[PDB]
Amino acid sequence: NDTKIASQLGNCVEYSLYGVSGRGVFQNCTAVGVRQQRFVYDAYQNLVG
Amino acid sequence: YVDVGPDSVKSACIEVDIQQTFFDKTWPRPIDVSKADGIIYPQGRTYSNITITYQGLFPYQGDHGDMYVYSAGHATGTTPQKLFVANYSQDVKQFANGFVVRIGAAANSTGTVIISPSTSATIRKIYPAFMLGSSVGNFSDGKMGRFFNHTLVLLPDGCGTLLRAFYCILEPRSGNHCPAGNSYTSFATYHTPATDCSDGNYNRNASLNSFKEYFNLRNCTFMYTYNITEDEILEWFGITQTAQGVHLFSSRYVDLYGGNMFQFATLPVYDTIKYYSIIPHSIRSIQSDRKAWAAFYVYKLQPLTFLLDFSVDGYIRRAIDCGFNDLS
Repeated sequence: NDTKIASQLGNCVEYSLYGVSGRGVFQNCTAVGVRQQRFVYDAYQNLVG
Repeated sequence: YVDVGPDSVKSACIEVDIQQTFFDKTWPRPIDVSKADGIIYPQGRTYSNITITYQGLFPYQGDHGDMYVYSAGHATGTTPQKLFVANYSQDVKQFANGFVVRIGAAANSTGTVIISPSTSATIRKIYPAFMLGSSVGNFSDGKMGRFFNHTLVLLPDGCGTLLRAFYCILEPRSGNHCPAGNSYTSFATYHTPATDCSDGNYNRNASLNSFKEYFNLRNCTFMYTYNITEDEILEWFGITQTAQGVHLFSSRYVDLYGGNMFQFATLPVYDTIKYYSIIPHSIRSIQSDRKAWAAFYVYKLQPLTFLLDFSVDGYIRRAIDCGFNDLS
């Protein structure tokens, strides 16, 4: 009985991922390692993907 | 309490002869930090091929480590004889905010038997056993390292494909060559390849039962088990402790070739560990069928900082210990 919000692709809708949160656009890009660490980050700790 | 299974029937044990002078060998192994040796991967995050600074527990870069070698017990003819082992049971260590180890480092090469080194047998990977706890003291015969209350046990069982962890207590036995007996020398455990590790039925309790022959497990509160498969390629392993409890790390689960450690498992026990030791073990195989075992190494963690050169696949490929020298 819901809208199935597990993903959008995409614009800029706030998100929560296992208690990590922020707002942003998601897009279906390619993979980078390490796989299954879930959260990819840059040197400034911005989530990358 | 945990169903460890029945108490072994005999209070008796196989005699343990200390042959420690046979085990003095010189094979130091300094950490090659530019290969990211001994690097524990950061928790819960990953990175691109960007280089970043980092702070965390690590082995000292110049440390060549502590080396230990497991060996076969005495045997003659076609049958087993009294055990021949190193005096490693007496090697009590203060816990030092965790440690890391190398397993199989000498694999796919040859060496010597060590205990009967003239045979010059080829060497192969063997999995180590350990014990951890909050206190130590004298054995009733004055031997070093008796433990108090409950201790962690990490024991491979049978072949290297089975691993078990425990968090219960141990009780001494009054049989010949056992801890409450006065014929006791030192604690050891053993495996017997003649019946243990059958090819169609590996003996899942083999090492555990030989452990039971020296100590009666009592009041056990935890047990865990894991599945492993054989691989002569080198593996890394280690243990750390935090206010969330003890954690287990290995390179095997994720990075078989690069060797970066990952947290494969965690443990419920947060009781502070103040002491650590390696459990001695021996092989009960026939003397003509005896095989040499690969060298095993241990290193201790410190609150060091490093450059980390992540790969685009996020494996750490190179690192710099800042304090090693002025160039670093």
